[PDB]
Amino acid sequence: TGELFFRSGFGIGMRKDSPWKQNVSLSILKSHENGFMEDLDKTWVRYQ
Amino acid sequence: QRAVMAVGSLTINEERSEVVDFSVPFVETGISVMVSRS
Amino acid sequence: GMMGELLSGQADMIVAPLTINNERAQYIEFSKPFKYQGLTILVKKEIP
Ligand SMILES: Cc1sc2nc(COc3ccc(F)cc3)cc(=O)n2c1[C@@H]1C[C@H]1CO
Ligand SMILES: *[C@@H]1O[C@H](CO)[C@@H](O)[C@H](O)[C@H]1NC(C)=O
Repeated sequence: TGELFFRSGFGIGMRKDSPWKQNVSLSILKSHENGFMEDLDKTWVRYQ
Repeated sequence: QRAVMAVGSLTINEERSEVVDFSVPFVETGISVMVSRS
Repeated sequence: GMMGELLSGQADMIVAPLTINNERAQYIEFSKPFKYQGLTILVKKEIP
């Protein structure tokens, strides 16, 4: 019930000295724009 | 190197992220179509 | 919790449904969000 409040998305926790920033951001963008996220949603949302 | 900060409607894309950085998005959008009823 | 474990060296990469807050961002870097969601109120079903 009700409406969404304090709408904030999730994220991947990292560290300031970790050199895996771009290599993870590009993977996330690939998953988003290549339908991987859509497939995961379809396989994990709207069960009934 | 002709400016510092760019403000506008620039969707985050891989083909643009390798030459310029981006901050945390504040507005969510996407791709959609609009069809009339009658 | 998870942020303390990461800061203590027991972990390096955080992959979990963790929200984004200013205090968390001041110490732990967050990648691109997965989905945009908010907070809602849960109420048990009431019989008619
Ligand atoms: C305000 C808005 S509008 C907004 N939209 C989204 C939608 O999903 C994405 C996914 C990838 C991306 F590159 C950009 C957006 C997420 C999100 O967290 N937000 C936010 C909170 C503040 C930002 C934290 O990341
Ligand atoms: C991914 O591999 C390493 C580790 O992060 C990084 O130095 C490299 O630049 C990345 N690859 C590309 C193509 O950016």
